[PDB]
Parts: sequence; C-alpha cells; structure tokens
Amino acid sequence: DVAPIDENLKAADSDPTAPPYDSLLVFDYEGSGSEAASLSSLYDYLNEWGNRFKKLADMY
Amino acid sequence: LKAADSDPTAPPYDSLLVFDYEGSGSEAASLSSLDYLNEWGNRFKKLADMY
Amino acid sequence: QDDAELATRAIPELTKLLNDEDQVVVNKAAVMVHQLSKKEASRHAIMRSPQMVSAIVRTMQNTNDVETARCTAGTLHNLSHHREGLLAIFKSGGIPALVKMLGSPVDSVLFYAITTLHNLLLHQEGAKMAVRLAGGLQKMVALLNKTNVKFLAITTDCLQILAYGNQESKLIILASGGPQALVNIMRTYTYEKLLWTTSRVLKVLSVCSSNKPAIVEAGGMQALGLHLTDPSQRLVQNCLWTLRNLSDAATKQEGMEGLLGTLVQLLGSDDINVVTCAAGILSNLTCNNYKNKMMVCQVGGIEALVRTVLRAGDREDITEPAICALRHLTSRHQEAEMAQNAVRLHYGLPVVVKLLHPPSHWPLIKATVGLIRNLALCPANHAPLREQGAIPRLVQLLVRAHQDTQRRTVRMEEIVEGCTGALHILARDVHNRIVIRGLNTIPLFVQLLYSPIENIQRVAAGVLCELAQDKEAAEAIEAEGATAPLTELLHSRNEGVATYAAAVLFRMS
Amino acid sequence: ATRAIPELTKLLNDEDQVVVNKAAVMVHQLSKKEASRHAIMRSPQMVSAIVRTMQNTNDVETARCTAGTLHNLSHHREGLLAIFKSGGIPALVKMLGSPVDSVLFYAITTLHNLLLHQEGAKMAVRLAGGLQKMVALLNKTNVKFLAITTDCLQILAYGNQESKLIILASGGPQALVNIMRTYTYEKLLWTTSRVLKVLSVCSSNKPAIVEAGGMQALGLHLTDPSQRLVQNCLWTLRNLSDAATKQEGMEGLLGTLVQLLGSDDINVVTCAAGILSNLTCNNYKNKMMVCQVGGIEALVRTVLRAGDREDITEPAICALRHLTSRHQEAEMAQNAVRLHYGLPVVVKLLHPPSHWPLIKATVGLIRNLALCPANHAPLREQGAIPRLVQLLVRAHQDTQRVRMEEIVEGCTGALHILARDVHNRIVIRGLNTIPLFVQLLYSPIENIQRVAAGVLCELAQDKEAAEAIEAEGATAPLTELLHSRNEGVATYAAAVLFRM
Ligand SMILES: [Cl-]
Ligand SMILES: [Cl-]
Ligand SMILES: [Cl-]
Ligand SMILES: [Cl-]
Ligand SMILES: [Cl-]
Ligand SMILES: [Cl-]
Ligand SMILES: [Cl-]
Ligand SMILES: [Cl-]
Ligand SMILES: [Zn+2]
Ligand SMILES: [Zn+2]
Repeated sequence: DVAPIDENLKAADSDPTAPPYDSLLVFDYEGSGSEAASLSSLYDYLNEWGNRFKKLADMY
Repeated sequence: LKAADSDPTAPPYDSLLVFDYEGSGSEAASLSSLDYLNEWGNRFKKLADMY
Repeated sequence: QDDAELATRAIPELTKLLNDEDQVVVNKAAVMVHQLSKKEASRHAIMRSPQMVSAIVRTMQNTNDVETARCTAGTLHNLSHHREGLLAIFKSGGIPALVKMLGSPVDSVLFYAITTLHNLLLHQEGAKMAVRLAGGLQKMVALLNKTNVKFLAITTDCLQILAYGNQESKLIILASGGPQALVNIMRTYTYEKLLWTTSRVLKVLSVCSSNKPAIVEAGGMQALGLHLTDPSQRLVQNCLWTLRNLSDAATKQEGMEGLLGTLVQLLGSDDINVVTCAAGILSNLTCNNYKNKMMVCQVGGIEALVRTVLRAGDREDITEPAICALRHLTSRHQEAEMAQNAVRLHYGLPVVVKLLHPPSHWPLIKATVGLIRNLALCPANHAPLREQGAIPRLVQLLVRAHQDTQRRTVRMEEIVEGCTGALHILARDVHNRIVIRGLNTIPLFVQLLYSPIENIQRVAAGVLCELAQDKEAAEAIEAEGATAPLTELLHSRNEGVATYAAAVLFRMS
Repeated sequence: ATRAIPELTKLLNDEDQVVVNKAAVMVHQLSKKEASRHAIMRSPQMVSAIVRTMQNTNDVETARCTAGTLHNLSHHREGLLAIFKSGGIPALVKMLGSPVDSVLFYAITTLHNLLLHQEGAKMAVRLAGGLQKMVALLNKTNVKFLAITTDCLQILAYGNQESKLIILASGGPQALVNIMRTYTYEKLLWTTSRVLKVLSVCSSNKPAIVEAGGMQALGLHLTDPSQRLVQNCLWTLRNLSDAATKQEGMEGLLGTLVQLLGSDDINVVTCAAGILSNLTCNNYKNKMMVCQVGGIEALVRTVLRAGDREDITEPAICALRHLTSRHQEAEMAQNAVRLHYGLPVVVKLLHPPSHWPLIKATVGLIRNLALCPANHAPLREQGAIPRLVQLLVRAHQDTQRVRMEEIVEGCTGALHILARDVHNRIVIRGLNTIPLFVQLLYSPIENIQRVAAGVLCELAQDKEAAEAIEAEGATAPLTELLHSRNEGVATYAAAVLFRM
C-alpha cells in the first residue's frame, strides 16, 4: 500500500489521507527464454600456387 | 561484521601442489630410419688390382 | 565417400600450412580451408581435427590480413552449424577469439563473429559463461550503435541469452548503458524481428531492480506502448510483460496517455495473457496518479475493467489487479464520483460483492473490501450494495479477522480496518444502519475502540458515530459501555478519531 | 679390404681434391659391406681421414659420401668408438648446418646413435654446441628428421639441468609447442612430448612453455589413441599446472580433464585431478568453467571411487575446496557436492588412515561447504563436529608442547562457519569447546585469533553460551583484541563483547 461538531465532522469524512490507500503490485515475470532459431542471415588454382601446395594440388 | 564474514582477503586460501615427474628415460628404439677402378687414374690402379 | 577420404589427408596437410611462419602460405591455406568448410564431407574432417580448428582460431585472431580474417571467421561460422563444430570451436579457444573479432572494422568479419557466437550461445554448453568472462557483454552493448537491423536482431538476442536468469550480466548491461540503447531501438526501428528480440532483452532486464528505473527513465514505457497493436503477437505480448514489470516504477511518468488508452482497449482481448498484463499495468499506473486515473476513466476504463472482472470468474490473477485498478479509480480524483456510479451502471456491484466469498483468497478480498468502501461513497450504491448482501458478509469477515488478531503465540489487522471502514461508509444510509445493528455489531465495534491501531480506532469510532445518529442506537451504544473508551479517544494525536469520538459522545445525549 | 684401407687413406689425405673425391666414393661403397666395414672402423687413421674430409670438402658428393660412411660405422659398437675417438662429434655437429638434406640426415642420425650407445657422447655434443643447433633445426619439416632431432634433445636433456637451460635460451619451448600444434606423426608427437616433460620440471622452462601456449597445445592430444602420447601430455601438463593461472582459452583443456577423471587408468585420473587442483587455485575463471562442465560431480565421483588413495583424493579434495569458494558459482558448487552424495565421504576423510595433508585439505573443504545453509544439518548428521573438535584439541595440545598451527586454524575456522546454525552451536558447546576457544584468543597467530573470536561471536548469540563465554574470563583478552591491527579480529572481539 502507498499513502497519498457537524462541520468539523464533515472535515473528518472528507480527509484524503485516510484509508484505503492505493497500492502497488510488483511483478517480475522473466519468461522462459525460448530459442530465436529463425532470425534472418547476415581447385585448379592450386596448380598455380607453388611447391608448398604441390602435395595438395596433386590430390585435388 | 557482515564485512568481516565477507572479507575475501581472509583465510582459508587456495594452494598449489608441486609436481615434478621427469620420468625414467626409456629408449626410442623404434624411430623410423631417415670394377670401375679401371677407367680411373693410375692412382686407383692398385685398388683395381686387388679388386 | 571419396570426398571424405580425400578430406582426411588434405586437412592434416592444410594444418601444417596454417601453422607456417610465412604469412603468404598461411593466408593461402586459409582460403582453401574456407572453401572446404562449405562442403559437408570436408567440413567434417575439419571439425574432427583438434589441431586444424586450433590453427583456424589462432590464425583468425592474429592475422593482420583482412581476407584471412574473413576466411577464418567464415570457416568458424560454417562449423557452428553442427554439434561437433560447435564443440571444437569452444574447445579451441574460439570464444575469446570470436569476442575479440567483434571489434573488427570489417563488417563481413564482425557479421561472421556475432553469428558464430549466437550459435554457440544457443547450442553450446559453457558458451554463455565463456562469453561473459571474455567481456562479450560490454562489447555487444557497444555494438548496439550499429544500424544494420539484422545485425542488431542477432546482437540483441545474444544479450537476451546472456542476461536471462543472470543478475551479474544484467548489471553489466546496465553499466554499459544498455537500457537507453535498447529503448532507442524500440523508438526507432520498424523491423519486427529486431523489435521482438529487443523487447525480450528489456523483458529480462525489467525484473532486475537496478535496470527498471533506468529503462523507465530512458522513456521505455512510452516506447513499448508504441507497439501494442502491432500484428506480431509475440511483439505485443513481450512489450506487455515488460511494461507490467516496469509499471510499479513508472507511476510518475508523463506522455502516458496513448499507452493508457491502448491498455484499456486490450482489456477486451480474447488472449488471457494480454488481459492479465493490461489489468496489472493499469492497476499500478493508476496508483496515486490522478492524471492517469482521469485518463483511464475518460476512455471508458471503468466499463472495460468491470467486463474484465465479469469475464474473469475466479481467476484471481486477473481479478486482483482489475479490482485494485477499480479501487484506485473510484477515489481521489475529479471524476471519482462518476466512476463510482459507472461501476453500478455496468453491473459491477453484484460481482464485486460476490468476490468477498470463497474461493476468493485474502489478497483479492482485501482489494474488494477497499473498492466497496469507495463505491459506498455514492448514495446510489447504498441500497444496491445492501440488496447484494454486502453488510452480512463484511460483518462476517470482520468478526473472523478480529478473532485471529486476538490470538497470541495479508495481515488480519488490515481486514479489520478495511471491513469496519466499509461498514462505516455504508452506515451513511438509514436502512443500512438498521441491518448493521441488527447483526449484533455494536458490541464488537466498541471493543475495537480499544484497538492499539489508530486507523482501526478511527473506523470503529466512525461507524459508531453514524449509528448513533439514531436515538435507539445511540442509547444502545451507551448501554454497551462506549462512553469510557470514547472519552479516552479524545486525547488522540489523530484529530479524525478525536472528531468521531466527540461525535459519538455528543450524540449519546 | 684391410689391404686397401691404407691406400684409400693416403688418397683421402692427398691435397688434390679430385683424388680425394674419388677416394671418398669407394670408402663409402666399402662401408656398405659388413666385412669391409669392420676393416674401416678398425683403422684409426682411416676414420680420422673420413672425419677431416667431411667437414673440409666443398663437394656435396664427397660430403654425402663421408657423412654416409660415418653413419654406416655408427651401426656398430666399435664404429661408434672409432668416430668418438677420431673427433667425429664436433665434425658431425658442424654438418648440422649443411644445406643438403642427405648430409644433414646422415649427421643427425649418426649423432643419435652416438647419443644412444656411445658412452661419453652427451658431454661432447653439449660442448660442441649441438643443443642450440638441434633446436634451430626444429623449424625443418621432415617429420622423421624432427622425430630423431627431438629424441636427441630428450637424451641430452634428461636429468641435465644445464642442457635444459640451453634449450630454453635457444627458444626450445616455442619450437617444441609448434611441433605439437602442427604434426600428426605419432612418433614425433611422442618424442616431442617427452622433451617437454623433461623441460617441464625446470622452473625456468615452465613459464616459457606456458607462455608459448603449451597448455592448450598439449590439450589437443588428450584424446589421441596413442596412450603413451596422452600420458606424457598429462605428466607434462601436471608439472606445468602450478605456473599457468594466466592462460585463457583453457575451456577445452578443462573440459577434457573433467572427462578424463572418469578414466579407468589410475595415472590418467591422478594427473587430471592434480592438474585441475592447481588450475583452479586462485583463478575464478577456471573455477567457473570447471563447475559449468560438470567438474563438481566428476570430482565427487573421483573421491567416491578413490577410497584411501591419497594420491587421488588429496588433489580432488583440494580442487573441490578451490571450487567451493571465491567465485560466482561457489554457492552452486557447495550445493552440488551434497546433491551428488559427497558429504558422507568428505567427512569420512577426516578419519584414519588419512594423513595430515589430506586431512588439512578436507577440513578446508568442509569449511567452505558449511557456507551453504542446506549443508549445516547434513554435515552435523555425518559427525563432522565431534571429529573437527577432536582434531582441534589434538593439534592445540601439540602446539602447547603440515604444522598443527594450521590444523588449529582450519578446524576452528570450519567450526566458526558451522556455528552459523543454532543446532550446530549446541553440539559445539556440548563438547566443552568454549574454554579452548577462549584460550585461542591468546594465540600469537592472528588468523587463529580471528576464527576463535569468530566462532565465539557466533556462539555468543544464545544466552546460555554468552554467559558461558563471560564465565571463562573472555572479557580480558577480547577487550585487548579490540586494538588488534587485524580488522576481522577486532570486529569479532567487539561483537562478542557486545553480545555479552
Ligand atoms: Cl524470428
Ligand atoms: Cl617408437
Ligand atoms: Cl554456459
Ligand atoms: Cl542506460
Ligand atoms: Cl462478453
Ligand atoms: Cl631440471
Ligand atoms: Cl621459447
Ligand atoms: Cl605429420
Ligand atoms: Zn574465404
Ligand atoms: Zn657416396
């Protein structure tokens, strides 16, 4: 809860700081964390690469 | 007091164990391996004779 | 089958080449490896060689050649599509390396990096922890300054995965200015996937007490309210869960008129989660804010809340905040009187009185009693409330709550105060007074004059005051022995209790 | 052959190189046949001629022939002796600089044979500067050549600190780690892992091996089919572990180690445990990662299987102690130990036949486990308190007559944490410990004064206990400790006083 004879009595029945008070409800739902799996997306040359690539160039 | 129980600078502390096993020193014995004296001068004639 | 076979001797060979000290050789091997990673057979040989993946990772984070950085990061991205690829990347120091590449000035490299990390964060055990430790959070928040929306969608989702259930991450995101950046995205872009991924991050952060104020200060309530009628229900629901979590901290915001109007309409939704959230958000936003109360009443909030309660039945997750909103809307603002009348015109009185009975639990009962106290302020509700049986049930609730307070060893004191306060207002009507007295309540009311709780004394004195305006009643009060305790309540620091105490005394003669 | 030798010898010493070359060729071919070979090796003048000719010729053919000849003689006991005597070592070392592979290969193989069987070879190669040269040859790429070169280094380095320092000075660690990251030839990886193992017991090579990325590099082979390769990587890793708190990208290594704990090979489990204990020592990042990958359950299982094997339980318990404190997931770990049924065996380790090092480690683990409220009752139910008290009394007595001072501190610190529970306090008090705790307030050791004042502080919150603390005369030493330079001591002493 969060706070804000006849004549005098009327001042009593009309006092703002009297209950009920407005109140707050603190929610804290975090969810389940489902997966976002649908986001959108962002060798002949070896023969001309030299000795270091001979082994490869041969097999490919 | 809450700080005292919190004090991360207080014991117990983590500690090391000193290892230093050098082994015995086995042996790698399994490593893989890595009649013309005629045309020759008169210097090699003696050799050509005994051969 | 012959490709896989060829791949087996090509991989060990390219591994040697990647480890060469001659950058020309390195760079050239990177290229072939990237090309091979595009085909399954050879991709498999790559992911299955610990030395190959370690070389790719090391080459990527150490090269000064853009093409090599691109080819290596691209290789890693390609490997991340498979379980074994994800594992090899994680086991080869790929996470710290990928987090470093986030600082790359080359879009293509940065894109490969954030995407590879997203796959790791989603499917690789240990990846969330590794990224947090490598400073990935601070870097991802900083990257929210980029403008490619697809890039931003992936980046925000990475932050969502990392922050979920992890308070430390949330604090770091806040430290890096995450709330302002995320709220800016919601205000600016129109790409649904980005608005959704972003709203989930805000949702996750909204449960943390430190992030709430920041999000609200950054104008988060208003920005989230902008997407409440989007056709994407996942976007709407997420904006609603977030708004509800933040709501208890946004009761002082302005520029909320559109949001409030939209929430009143959502109360008519056929989606339980939409209605639950709308009711909860509205209950909090009307707490001690007369401007919001006026706005909500103006757009027909009362009628919508009453229908919500009627449709809700015994679902307290809906009725409790709905009833609390109605209570807030029926007091302390220009149109409160109109509001009290509107509840009756839309057939809310019977259901309101009904909610005082089982299966209702204490939280709901307390809110309902409060609303009744406000509704009773309108003379036209005095008879309807009586006819509905409000008095007998309030009296019964009061008796039970009082007895519980008197046992030694929602707090019942509150129920005592509330119920007596409601009877107090209801006593303004002559017929209600007869019913009130007829329930042998005078003895209990006098006993409450001795209460140690001031508020209770006030409502006790108050109802006796109203009751005493009728002679036969006043005399009954005097006979019950109210004079002495009343006399004592004249020296209370509460002029209200003193005023009522004086009145009862006066009227008793 | 015997008859030709003297002839070919003179021809080799002939100043006309053209003659020398022809000579070298026949000698080479002759060394191929065993009968003639033995003839060559038994002739000192001949071998010496072959040695000189080898390092002096400018003809590759001659260089190849002479080196090859020496290589052939190296296959026999008397041949190695002949080469050694005719100063072949210094010459062979010089040939390690040859641009011709055939020559290089002959030289390194001949030196390898000498190193393997010729008594006195090692010292000679060291003097000749062979170590730095062999290290420089580690950038070659022929794996059979690398296998032999690294094996020469292994032979030279084993049990010889000086050689390890030269290898270090020569940049050996980085070059060796590179081989481990680059090749798949098992004999080479095995021969390289042995050099690393040998160097790893050196305090100067350790930091260098770690900085070169050796921990991760060795981790790449932990699941290789070659068990000898795997175990050597593990021994090396364990030796290096105390010097690696700085490394990053250790997730793969840590994950693999946690898995190897489930091994059936005791040497493997032992090493994994040792490595993990040291890698978790004061490193929150490694603590986190180890917990994430299931290290707690794996370590608990390890202790459960070990029995009284302290070589396994000590580092496992130490790892668990590290993991249960000073990091975001410590709470999780403390709970995890209970969940995986670790509390019973942990408390049991405080009993015989456990030796002091293990008992000390266990007391520390229990101390951290008690930080978790959910462990308070189960720790009590396992009889942790009376045993901790018994160890405390015993140790305290030995200090008034592993150092018992450490046991006094540890047991009292564990009790200090256990005392956070009202029921545990009853038990602690019931063992008449208040008199002893007050006495500890007089200990000259600040840490002991701290836990003594701490536990007394916990105990003083219950009427009966406070009054008992007062009746001991605690007031005097406590007021004194109010001036302690130690913040903890002073805070706790003040709290006790206040509570009284
Ligand atoms: Cl999507
Ligand atoms: Cl072998
Ligand atoms: Cl994780
Ligand atoms: Cl911010
Ligand atoms: Cl309807
Ligand atoms: Cl040494
Ligand atoms: Cl080095
Ligand atoms: Cl290889
Ligand atoms: Zn490429
Ligand atoms: Zn030859």
